[PDB]
Parts: sequence; C-alpha cells; structure tokens
Amino acid sequence: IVEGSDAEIGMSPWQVMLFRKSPQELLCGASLISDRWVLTAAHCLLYPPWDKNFTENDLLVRIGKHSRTRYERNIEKISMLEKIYIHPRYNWRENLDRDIALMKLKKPVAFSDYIHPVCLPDRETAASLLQAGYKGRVTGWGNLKETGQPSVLQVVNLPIVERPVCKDSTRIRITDNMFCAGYKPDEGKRGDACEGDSGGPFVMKSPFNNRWYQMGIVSWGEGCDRDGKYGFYTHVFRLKKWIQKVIDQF
Amino acid sequence: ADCGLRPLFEKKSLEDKTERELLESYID
Amino acid sequence: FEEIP
Ligand SMILES: CC(C)[C@@H]1[C@@H]2[C@H](C(=O)N1Cc1ccc(Cl)cc1)[C@H](c1ccc(C(=N)N)cc1)N1CCC[C@@H]21
Ligand SMILES: [Ca+2]
Ligand code: NA
Repeated sequence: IVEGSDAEIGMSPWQVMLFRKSPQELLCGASLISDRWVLTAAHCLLYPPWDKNFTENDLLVRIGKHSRTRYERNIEKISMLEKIYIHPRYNWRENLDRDIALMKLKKPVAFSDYIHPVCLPDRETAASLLQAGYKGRVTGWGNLKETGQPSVLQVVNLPIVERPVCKDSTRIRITDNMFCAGYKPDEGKRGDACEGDSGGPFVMKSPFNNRWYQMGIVSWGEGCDRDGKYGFYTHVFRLKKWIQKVIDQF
Repeated sequence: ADCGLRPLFEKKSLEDKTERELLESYID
Repeated sequence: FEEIP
C-alpha cells in the first residue's frame, strides 16, 4: 500500500495473507468470508502469461495477522487449502475480467478478536454504496512504493471514480465487472494498492447497519500511485451469483 | 450473522481512526 | 519471514 498508514490492531480482522510455502514469501492478499471460505483474485493463483499456476499444496492462508514477517504466536492462525475455485470465465488473456477465486480451508478457523469475517453485499448494498466519490478502504502488506516493505498491515481510504474517468485513464477494456478507485491529480490526496496487496479487500462501512461489506477485490493497475492512473477492483456484487453457486455446491 | 462487525470496534462501540472519513463521503 | 512451526 502506497501512501497509507499503519492499521490499528483488529481493524481488518477479515484480512488474509496468502503465503507461498517454498520459497517463503507474500503472494497476495485475500479475505475471510466465513469459517471455511476465503476470497481472493484469480490472478493470485492463475496467470499463464507469467507461468503462474498454484496448486492447493503450494500455499498457506495466514489469518489474524498484523506484523508482515513475524510468526504472531497465540494470535494468527495458519490454514491449509482443501480446494481452489477460479471463476470459469476469468479472462486472463485480455483484461482480467471476472478476476475472482475462492479457496475452501481444510478445517474451519475459530473467530477471535483478530479473526472475523467480512460481509458480502447484496443488490441493495451495491446500489447504495458503489457511487462515485464514496470512499472505501484497501488494506495489505504490499510494497510501500512502486519502485520498501511494511513492518505491519497498511490501510488507505480511496474514493470510487466515475466510470468515464476510469475508462479514459487506460487502454485496457473495462467491463461492468470492474470499478476503479483513487484520487485524481487535482485532488491532492494520494494512495493506492501495490505489489503484494492484490487479491485483498476493498471494503465500505454501511451507514445503514454499521457493518463492513467487501465491495471489491484488488485486481489490477498500471504502476502504483501514479498521477492520472487508478486502481481497478473486481466488482464483488456482480459476481455474487457465482460465489453463491460455488459455496452452495461445495 | 455477525459478519462485518469487528470485535475490537463495532462490537464494543469503538471507532477506528479513519472510519469517519468514509462516513463523511457517503453524502447521497 | 520468521519461520512458522
Ligand atoms: C498478474 C497480473 C494481473 C498483474 C498483477 C496485478 C496487475 O496489475 N497485473 C499486471 C496486469 C496484467 C494484465 C492486465 Cl490486462 C493488467 C495488468 C497486480 C496489481 C494490482 C493493483 C495495482 C494497483 N496499482 N492498484 C497494481 C498491480 N500486480 C501486483 C502483484 C500481481 C500483479
Ligand atoms: Ca480508454
Ligand atoms: Na493515481
């Protein structure tokens, strides 16, 4: 996260670290949506152009963390993957359309002060909150600059951007399954996700019921925190029928 | 049932340092 | 990264 700040303890208790076993490194962010299910970006697991194709045995999920590098004894929980489910129409060839994946844990994780699931939006949630200028929050252990790494989880709040502005900022074809967020050059504030943060959550706190909802997944961008560029996010509500289908079947 | 309500914040009626920034942006 | 048990 570029131009963010240290998270408070327990501020993002749904935050998940996807941790590569060998070599030991941060792969991506992710989120906890139940005791058994973790949400992330498909590109964290599958991206053939870079020969990325993780299997369940390649990675671990670390939940309840604050420190990036430390083994947080008596606090974090480490979980193994039973199965990965990538959206079948994830468009890795072109524009990362439908950049979403689910991972089922081998055993359910116990909730605690540090570990707790985020809500997923329904249609009404999405209509109410996904409006230009409304702010959400992105968290992660990714790089602090495009070109280093944080001691603890970082947070930044960023406004949703008008769709024409998003479309005009990039040559990539934008779909209804994406939105963009970030400050404009003229706005003076800064902030973005970066390498290590992708797959993590973009959340908003409903002013109606005071709950946090995961509206987006960090999907893609061009560099990090560049003037006139915006981060792109997978639109979680738009892909909820698939999420429900997978959870209902498996 | 309790999704999205943080033990160390909403559950105990404490607010984090920047959630007000989000609220203030929700103007419609 | 610190080793995990
Ligand atoms: C693996 C791939 C998706 C990568 C992927 C994300 C990204 O932007 N990609 C480059 C890319 C490829 C194809 C297309 Cl169409 C757009 C961008 C991702 C990424 C995500 C978000 C931002 C951002 N500045 N908000 C910047 C980068 N990047 C970091 C670690 C994985 C990697
Ligand atoms: Ca364009
Ligand atoms: Na920018």
